[PDB]
Amino acid sequence: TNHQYAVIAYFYGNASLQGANATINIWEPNLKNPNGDFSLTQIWISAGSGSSLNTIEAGWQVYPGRTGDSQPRFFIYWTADGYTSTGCYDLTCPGFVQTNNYYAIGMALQPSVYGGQQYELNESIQRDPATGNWWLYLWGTVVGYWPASIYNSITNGADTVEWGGEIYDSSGTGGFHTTTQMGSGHFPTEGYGKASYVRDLQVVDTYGNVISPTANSFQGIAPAPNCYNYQFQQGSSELYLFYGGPGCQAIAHHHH
Ligand SMILES: *[C@@H]1O[C@H](CO)[C@@H](O[C@@H]2O[C@H](CO)[C@@H](O[C@@H]3O[C@H](CO)[C@@H](O)[C@H](O)[C@@H]3O)[C@H](O)[C@H]2NC(C)=O)[C@H](O)[C@H]1NC(C)=O
Ligand SMILES: *[C@@H]1O[C@H](CO[C@@H]2O[C@@H](C)[C@@H](O)[C@@H](O)[C@@H]2O)[C@@H](O)[C@H](O)[C@H]1NC(C)=O
Ligand SMILES: [Cl-]
Ligand SMILES: [Cl-]
Repeated sequence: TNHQYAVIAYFYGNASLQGANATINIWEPNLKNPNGDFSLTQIWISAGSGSSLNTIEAGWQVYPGRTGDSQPRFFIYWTADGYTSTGCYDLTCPGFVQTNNYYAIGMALQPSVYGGQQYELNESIQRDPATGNWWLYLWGTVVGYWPASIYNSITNGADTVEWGGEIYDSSGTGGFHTTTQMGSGHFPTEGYGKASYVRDLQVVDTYGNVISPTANSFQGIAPAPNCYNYQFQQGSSELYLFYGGPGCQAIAHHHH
């Protein structure tokens, strides 16, 4: 694959989670190859596996080939068969039902300032137990829902939630030698105001309580750690996932 990640994953014993939150620091990462590159930060809420993988996805993405510019834009995605034949971005296919247009799916977002003003995308996803519909709220305002009727394995709840950053490297370096940025383009050790974060790492358990997992409850993923990485910063108030990085320069020079 030509995707790279700095992602954490929360796995539950069964598909009974009832929702999750994500409050995602907004940035405008730079793409080295805008013809096909993209960079994003999102939540993935899933059940099943293989061709029965169902996902619920919301975040921000810089993807010029899809959106027509390099601004961070709010996006959604879903699939009901592990990305084989079903699912699509935003409202480009029948799927998500938007009930409130106060916020536009695809809207450009305000990017944070290095060492300055920070902006957050707060999204809350909540399963309605009477229907199986999954409702989306942004900054506390309803947008709409993913209907249970498009799904097969996530209608009763989810078994996995993932948060963090992703880049797609269209130049074929495997995401290992591209200066396409993830998050703010800065490594997590730079911390608040300089490296991007996800907070409100919360799930809704089977008993309906809101639970903020501790850091040891997460499986981390960073397959190109010299290029993009994550670091937990567990404060007293809440757990922070700091994530991203500048990418790696094409500095290799090997010869026999
Ligand atoms: C983090 O996730 C939790 C869990 O989904 C969010 O709390 C939930 O927020 C929704 C809508 O903001 C609450 O819905 C309201 O509930 C009352 C009944 O008490 C109902 O009459 C209202 O019409 C409305 O639908 C819901 O109660 C609440 N759930 C729980 C378990 O607390 C929370 O908003 C998320 N926070 C962030 C920052 O994303
Ligand atoms: C799903 O499983 C629940 C209990 O599962 C275990 O306990 C919770 C607290 C987590 O630690 C989880 O990872 C474990 O597998 C049951 O109480 C619940 O009824 C189950 N739901 C269904 C629909 O069967
Ligand atoms: Cl899978
Ligand atoms: Cl680091």
